[PDB]
Parts: sequence; structure tokens; C-alpha cells
Amino acid sequence: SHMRKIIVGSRRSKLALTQTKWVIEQLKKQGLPFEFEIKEMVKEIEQAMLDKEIDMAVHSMKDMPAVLPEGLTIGCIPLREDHRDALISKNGERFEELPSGAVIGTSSLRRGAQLLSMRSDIEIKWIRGNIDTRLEKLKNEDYDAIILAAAGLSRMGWSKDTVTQYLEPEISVPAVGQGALAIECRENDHELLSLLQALNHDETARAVRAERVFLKEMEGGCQVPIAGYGRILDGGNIELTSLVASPDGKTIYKEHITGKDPIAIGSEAAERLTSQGAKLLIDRVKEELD
Ligand SMILES: *Cc1[nH]c(Cc2[nH]cc(CCC(=O)O)c2CC(=O)O)c(CCC(=O)O)c1CC(=O)O
Repeated sequence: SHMRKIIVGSRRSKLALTQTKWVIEQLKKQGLPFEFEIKEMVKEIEQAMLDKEIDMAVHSMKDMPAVLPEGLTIGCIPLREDHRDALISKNGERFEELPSGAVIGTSSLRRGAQLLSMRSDIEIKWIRGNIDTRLEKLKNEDYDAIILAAAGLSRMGWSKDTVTQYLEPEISVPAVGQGALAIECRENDHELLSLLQALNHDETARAVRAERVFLKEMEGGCQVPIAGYGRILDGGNIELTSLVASPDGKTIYKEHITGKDPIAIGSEAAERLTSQGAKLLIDRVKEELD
């Protein structure tokens, strides 16, 4: 019959479309009268959305801006995927087993600084590309390993054949939002917001909100050696781990805070780390990037 057709904007990568289709398939489980169509197309997707050219988009949370444009919102955060960083070694060695001088591919200062904090006798080498391109570069270029998000590999069904070691937060604190998706829509799209409600995972959303408040107060992002991971403890409180590192791994600011209110705990984590010197570090790193 004649039902509202929800237009879902997506990037064209294998991963982007996979995450988008995942979300659509989950929403279909409610069996409500909506049709979904993907429009293959964060700031451009946002402009299209404000213009009503699309109704929603699915992004990786770790790629979301600190402030959404007025009139848009994160209308849903589904159950988190794996939050962890993953090591993918060409010849199968765990992190501690890689040979002295092993070249590990990442363009993330957060990742590389944490690895250099554990081992001096490795090299961190820039790499770019979508996940599949990076895995090919590992094979065909001078890298001994790469770091990827476990979540991306999982979404694609590639983990089994790729991951050498899942990195616990104790040794690589994840990027804020890693493994979470942001489903963005118009703030006034009440019908779509109600559809999205059943997919929202409150324990994930509250943990990520804490992470995000911390990142925004620190003026962090993907280009900065900053990390934050929140989870819900068995008693119900949120625990937030916050980290800033020097690019060379020699200086590490790392704290844990526990509380009920994600805004209060994110803000406190930020204040704590800023008093210790982590904000000055961030500002200096930004001065020495292009
Ligand atoms: C902030 C940032 N973005 C990226 C690239 C990226 N974004 C999303 C993913 C998939 C995982 C997810 O959905 O959470 C990825 C790719 C990946 O991490 O596998 C990065 C990584 C840059 C790199 O390592 O070169 C970052 C920065 C960071 O994670 O610190």
C-alpha cells in the first residue's frame, strides 16, 4: 500500500553502505508501514537533510562533528559494535611478538602514540584508505601490520581472516564513539524519531554521550591524540576512561571517572585532564599539523 518512503542518504564505501543497510534492516523488524530507499550521495549529507532531500543518514560516531547544525539531531544510537582497536599483522604476530622495527600502519595519532608508549622499537607509518584498500596496502606495501577498528571488520564479516589481536582498552583506549553509529535526522521529524526509538540502545547512548562531552570540551577530534571510552558498569553507573598522549608516546594523561550523569562525568573528565596539561598538549599538536 501507500506508505511514507524514508530516504536514507549514504556514502558509497562498502562499509558506509553496509552500516546503512544494517540500520534499515533493523528498522524493518518493527514491521511498521514505511518504505526505505538509499540515496547514494558528513557536512554535505547534513545540508541535503536540512533541505529535505534525504530524511536520515547513518554515520560512524567517531566521525561526527561536535556540534550538529541547527535543526538536525542524533535521533538514535543503536547497540554498540565492538569498541576496540584491532591489530592485523601480515605474518600473524601479536603486538608484543612483532619483530623489532616492525612498521605499523595508521594515520591516527591516538593509535600510534599508545603503541609507542608500549614499544619504542616499532615504527608508525601513515596509511589511508577505506578498510579494504588498507588491507591491500598491508599485503602489497612495506607495512608489517595495520590498526583498524574491530567494528568495521566485523560489519563486513572480515574479522575471522584478519584480526591478529583485539586490543583491550587498557592498552589502546578507543576513539570516542568507536563502534557506535549516529543515526541523524531532522529534529522536527517526529514520525521518524518515533520509529528510531525502538532501535536506540540507552546504555550505549549514555556511554557515548559522556565520551562526546569530554571530546567537545577538550576540542578533540580525529587529528588529535585523544581517546575516550565509556561503558555501563553492572551497578548501572557510567565509567569513562579518558586519555591524551603526546605523539611520541612519552607523556600519557589517563583518568577514570564513574558517575550517573554523562554530561557531569564528561565535563569533569575534561577539567581534570586540562588541569593536568592535556589541553596545552592538544593545542601544541594542532600548531604543528597542516
Ligand atoms: C576519527 C577517525 N576516523 C577514522 C577513520 C574511521 N572512521 C570510522 C571508521 C570505522 C570504525 C567505526 O565505525 O568506528 C574508521 C576506520 C578505522 O578506524 O578502522 C580514524 C582512523 C584513522 C587511522 O587509523 O588512520 C579516526 C581517528 C582515530 O581512530 O583515532
